[PDB]
Amino acid sequence: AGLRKMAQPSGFVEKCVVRVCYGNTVLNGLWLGDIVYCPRHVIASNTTSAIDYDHEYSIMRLHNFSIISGTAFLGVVGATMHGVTLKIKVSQTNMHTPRHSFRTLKSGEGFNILACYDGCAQGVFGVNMRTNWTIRGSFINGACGSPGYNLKNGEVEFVYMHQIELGSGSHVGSSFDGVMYGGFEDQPNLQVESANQMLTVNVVAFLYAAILNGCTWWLKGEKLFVEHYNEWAQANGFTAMNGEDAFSILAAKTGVCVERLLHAIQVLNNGFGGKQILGYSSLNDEFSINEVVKQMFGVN
Repeated sequence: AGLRKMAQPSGFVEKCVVRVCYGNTVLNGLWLGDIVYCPRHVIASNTTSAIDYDHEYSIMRLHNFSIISGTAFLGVVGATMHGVTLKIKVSQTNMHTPRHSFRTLKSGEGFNILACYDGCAQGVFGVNMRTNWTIRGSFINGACGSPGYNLKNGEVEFVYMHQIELGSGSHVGSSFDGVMYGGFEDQPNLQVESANQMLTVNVVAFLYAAILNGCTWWLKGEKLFVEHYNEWAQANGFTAMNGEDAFSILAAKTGVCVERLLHAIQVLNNGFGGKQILGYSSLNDEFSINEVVKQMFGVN
């Protein structure tokens, strides 16, 4: 068919989403077994000055919690703090808990976001975790606690929980063990990300997706060896190519080796001149190899 941005279905995840309210503050939580995971900033009194969390945890009173799943109240019995999250123990067990694990995402791994507002899923979209540990999502007030996930091996991988928006518009979450991606803080001060780098690996995959489809006009026969691609990349806003081997796509539509795409990349970085490629007007780093092999070969 073609290449289109896509999410994996959200139904195994929607059932896990709850409204966590603490005094004035409202946000989302993720209820697995007898634990509701949520951002620890729910319990801060004033999100306007430096927040002392050890002190904030110390004056927490649990009766201020109200946690709702659908129409049902969950009875809080315990809560502990782990990095930038809160594990709230409740008496109810979520009987819709899917088979699942927790993984920490690496630079350039794709995932899904289920954007939630009053404890209810409102939208879902694929994003990549960027080189500077942020995503370009689309959230407004109350998105916090929204979960990122993957479906793989008949289980649900939890990887992202939404935490903050930076001055830039870029978004940052933490993993379910409480580590913020990129070491960012859950504080209301200005934090500035390292600059974004285009992921070479995905622009490659994308060119191959292009070759697998009918799109070749941009495809010359001149090569550009890896180490000279990297030299150029470290100075034009691209990741180093270091994974040459991850292609058997090199062999499917063979003729095309990795080093002709790394050249195509050089030339194309500076404009498509009104031509297009799979319907895009400039290099695109939003599809990983996995993502490309899934839509071309139904891989999965």
